[PDB]
Amino acid sequence: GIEASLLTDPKDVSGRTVDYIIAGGGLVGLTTAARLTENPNISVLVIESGSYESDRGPIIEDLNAYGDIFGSSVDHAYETVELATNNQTALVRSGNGLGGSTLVNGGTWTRPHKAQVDSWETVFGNEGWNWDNVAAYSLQAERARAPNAKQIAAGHYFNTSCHGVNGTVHAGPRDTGDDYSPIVKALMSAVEDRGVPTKKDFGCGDPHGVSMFPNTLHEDQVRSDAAREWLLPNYQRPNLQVLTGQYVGKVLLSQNGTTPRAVGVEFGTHKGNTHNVYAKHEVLLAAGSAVSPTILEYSGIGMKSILEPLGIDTVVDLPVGLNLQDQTTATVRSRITSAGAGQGQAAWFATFNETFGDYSEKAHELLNTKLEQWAEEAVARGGFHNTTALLIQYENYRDWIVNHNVAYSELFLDTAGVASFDVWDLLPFTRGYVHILDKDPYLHHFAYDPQYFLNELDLLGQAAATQLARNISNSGAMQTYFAGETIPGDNLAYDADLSAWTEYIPYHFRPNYHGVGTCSMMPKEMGGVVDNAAKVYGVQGLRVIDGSIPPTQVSSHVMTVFYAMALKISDAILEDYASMQ
Ligand SMILES: Cc1cc2nc3c(=O)[nH]c(=O)nc-3n(C[C@H](O)[C@H](O)[C@H](O)COP(=O)(O)OP(=O)(O)OC[C@H]3O[C@@H](n4cnc5c(N)ncnc54)[C@H](O)[C@@H]3O)c2cc1C
Ligand SMILES: *[C@@H]1O[C@H](CO)[C@@H](O[C@@H]2O[C@H](CO)[C@@H](O[C@@H]3O[C@H](CO[C@H]4O[C@H](CO)[C@@H](O)[C@H](O)[C@@H]4O)[C@@H](O)[C@H](O)[C@@H]3O)[C@H](O)[C@H]2NC(C)=O)[C@H](O)[C@H]1NC(C)=O
Ligand SMILES: *[C@@H]1O[C@H](CO)[C@@H](O)[C@H](O)[C@H]1NC(C)=O
Ligand SMILES: *[C@@H]1O[C@H](CO)[C@@H](O)[C@H](O)[C@H]1NC(C)=O
Ligand SMILES: *[C@@H]1O[C@H](CO)[C@@H](O)[C@H](O)[C@H]1NC(C)=O
Repeated sequence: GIEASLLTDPKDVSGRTVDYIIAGGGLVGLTTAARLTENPNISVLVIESGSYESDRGPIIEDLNAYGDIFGSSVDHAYETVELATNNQTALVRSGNGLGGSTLVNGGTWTRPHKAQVDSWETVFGNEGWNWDNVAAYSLQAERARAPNAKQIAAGHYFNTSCHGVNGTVHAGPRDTGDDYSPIVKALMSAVEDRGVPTKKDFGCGDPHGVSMFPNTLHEDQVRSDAAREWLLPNYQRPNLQVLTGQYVGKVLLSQNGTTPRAVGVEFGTHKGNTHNVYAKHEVLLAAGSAVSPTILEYSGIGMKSILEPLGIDTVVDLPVGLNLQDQTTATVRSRITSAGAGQGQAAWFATFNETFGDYSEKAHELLNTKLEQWAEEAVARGGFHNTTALLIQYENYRDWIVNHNVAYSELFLDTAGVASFDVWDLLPFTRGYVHILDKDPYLHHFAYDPQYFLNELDLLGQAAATQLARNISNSGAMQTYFAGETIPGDNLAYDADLSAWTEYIPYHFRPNYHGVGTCSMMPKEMGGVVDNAAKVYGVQGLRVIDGSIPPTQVSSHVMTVFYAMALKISDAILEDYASMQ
């Protein structure tokens, strides 16, 4: 089976040459490996820290066991710095194994607002990265199933024109085999009372209001992790090799002629027991947004003000590890009546005004007047290096909000015996960083600082969104089932105002684990690390292709984006292969 095919001994590859080395066998890594190896003459080696997990059992395969895997060997559990918002360390869940974070995630399959992806071309100068182009790739990756009568009656709506049916990633309604909870329709009715839409297909381009959604699972409900979807069908390809249990530590650079060329990687599990393997064509970094930037830094590709004090020679000076964009999540949970019983998830994608309610005018005043101050402050905190280019990102967000009314927050509802919202401000203005703190890759000593709540509007937005989830949990049809709040519950007066919520929130949140931007795809002069083909600036035969690369957040779950971008980048790669045969 697949297990017997996987390599575990470094000696099997040490000193050898393949066409492409992919660091990280996660979402993008395996999708790309599969696409590239469709040409039998193209050799690919995937190097993954973890191992195969897809047949472990429900802790991986059942999405309703979400979270049980946290803390295990399948969770990197990356620790943040001591955060300035609350003087505590936070844990960033991140999948360790073939499939990466697809092994541990919530399976939610939704797309951004069209204006967000369009702006990657029109504001960030990434030619051809507009909604229509990327959506073509997303449709191609997708193998969606329409809902049945029961799933529709629960609240599903599926636009046949917005889903591919013949692709690779299996997606369809979550259905545990219970009856569906009326709470999902109750939430729809409550927001409909306030003029908010419902049942909009969150895969069509306008994610707004309260809807259900597909999940990344097979019809039989097995998790469609990236390994199950892209590796398991294809592992018998002799041109596709996968080494497990090893970390890529750095990219090997040959400094001929005017520019450095990536010629391979070093890999291992501890200093002093490493090996090299070489790439004839390219090295491709896909170790995740927390990790691929550090791999560049260990290699001498990063900021001189970071690398030099650590004793690393800066071979290419780039703002690697800046522009880190993760969201904050908080919880509102209530007990329900017995009549609320049943399965179901849904989410409110809430606009800026829906989020802020009566604070709207004031929040808009901040958005209109403080952008330059905020960018200056974020730059002074080391979240970004160029104030002008950050101000552009911020004017972009304010264009999204004011001229396109994009979803600003997400109130994610779970049912199955409670009414529980996990709530996050989708569009943080804060910018953080990740940087190495030692030169030994295998020590894994790094400062990952998302700078949660260090921008005032992010704290105000989060507070308003979480307050709104309490509000909506006991409004309209929701009052049919509401049987008392259990979180915050006694920890925060039920009549708390917005200031009281801003005081509570820094002590009651978690990372959302949606971190992007650490090797941003945008022009070099805007602070970018890669071009519109994901090539690292000033290095030949080196790409960063994973969640490090999106220059902005999106009002979406990211899988749809990341499978699309993997395939799009894979075409660019294959075009270069065909050009230099
Ligand atoms: C808890 C959680 C819940 C989520 N929920 C959802 C959801 O409901 N919907 C949705 O769309 N998205 C969700 N996501 C996001 C999505 O899962 C990730 O954004 C996506 O998997 C990232 O793709 P990637 O290829 O960038 O990195 P990953 O998929 O993280 O892959 C990176 C891979 O590299 C490996 N690795 C790390 N360091 C090294 C190294 N030095 N050498 C070799 N290999 C290395 C890792 O072990 C991992 O396998 C969630 C994420 C998390 C953590
Ligand atoms: C996380 O922990 C931090 C400490 O590790 C907290 O920071 C400290 O917070 C206290 C208040 O709780 C501040 O103390 C005040 O200091 C000012 C004057 O500050 C100025 O003078 C000193 C003297 O050299 C200088 O260090 C400062 O930078 C200022 O220039 C007094 O006027 C106050 O009455 C009070 O004493 C600390 O200054 C501050 N920083 C430290 C100790 O380095 C921080 O608030 C904690 N964060 C959270 C969310 O809890
Ligand atoms: C279905 O998708 C098509 C094509 O994008 C779009 O034209 C139409 O408005 C959608 N209808 C609904 C109700 O989503
Ligand atoms: C949002 O609220 C402001 C008032 O605070 C109003 O000027 C604006 O038109 C509203 N925007 C939308 C998209 O409804
Ligand atoms: C800073 O950003 C602006 C906007 O992108 C750009 O015009 C300028 O070239 C950048 N500064 C540097 C030093 O490149």
